[PDB]
Amino acid sequence: VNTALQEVLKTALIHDGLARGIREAAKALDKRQAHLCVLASNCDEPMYVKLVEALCAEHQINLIKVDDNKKLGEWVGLCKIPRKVVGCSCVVVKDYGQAKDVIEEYFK
Amino acid sequence: PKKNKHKRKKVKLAVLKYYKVISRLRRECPSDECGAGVFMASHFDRHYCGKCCLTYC
Amino acid sequence: SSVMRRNEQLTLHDERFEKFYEQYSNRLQEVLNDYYKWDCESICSTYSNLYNHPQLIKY
RNA sequence: UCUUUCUCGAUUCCGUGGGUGGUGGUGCAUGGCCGUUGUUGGCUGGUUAAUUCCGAUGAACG
Ligand SMILES: [Zn+2]
Repeated sequence: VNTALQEVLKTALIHDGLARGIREAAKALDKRQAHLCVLASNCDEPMYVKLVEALCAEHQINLIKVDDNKKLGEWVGLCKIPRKVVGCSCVVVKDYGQAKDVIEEYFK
Repeated sequence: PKKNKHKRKKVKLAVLKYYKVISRLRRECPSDECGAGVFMASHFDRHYCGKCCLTYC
Repeated sequence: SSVMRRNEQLTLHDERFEKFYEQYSNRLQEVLNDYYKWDCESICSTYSNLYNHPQLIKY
């Protein structure tokens, strides 16, 4: 399911639609412009890892859970060439640009 | 008397205070450019919007 | 564009240039209303030279 | 700048160099360009005593 999400996050980087960071993710969520959300499973502080799906359910937004954050961060383009490797724990794709159909039928 | 440059207070998880569990713990800016996420600073006597700079008491 | 190209080795990103070449009030009235004896050489005379002498061996 | 948080988000900021240095100052060679060592022609506006004031508005010969 990760390989069918990598291309849609890549075209999100192409079309600049995705919002990296928790605050930009929430800003995409409450403006009702959001399309889907991606949450890292490695979250030490627990009060925000439960808030993201609460906001997603309040705004009827689908969610994908990924095990890693630094791998998610280098997929969403938080690295430069890679010397510096920093990652994000949550990112909301606001709008897209084949496997996006696979993801949206996996939601159903 | 050397002038030290100001350093921003790096507060841990500044986002994790305006919500519960759902609702908005702080109210919303009623402006045209500001709203649906532009949260309202609530100081001990007064209220601040960080983009359009409205003064609410 | 050109005719001699990559041919090998891992193009990373997709080089977006389409946005560069083709690119080329109550608060008003509110702020309108808001508009209207010693030194280093003398102290050397203080030091004495007759206290801590080592015991002398005579000839 | 000192309090209290709101927002912009990668446009980043902290340390150490006897390593250079650059919005630096300074001379030489160096390419262009001035000045330097005759002759005959040719009015919307306000304003003042006033063709007053401001304000718009070319040529040949040796
Ligand atoms: Zn506002």
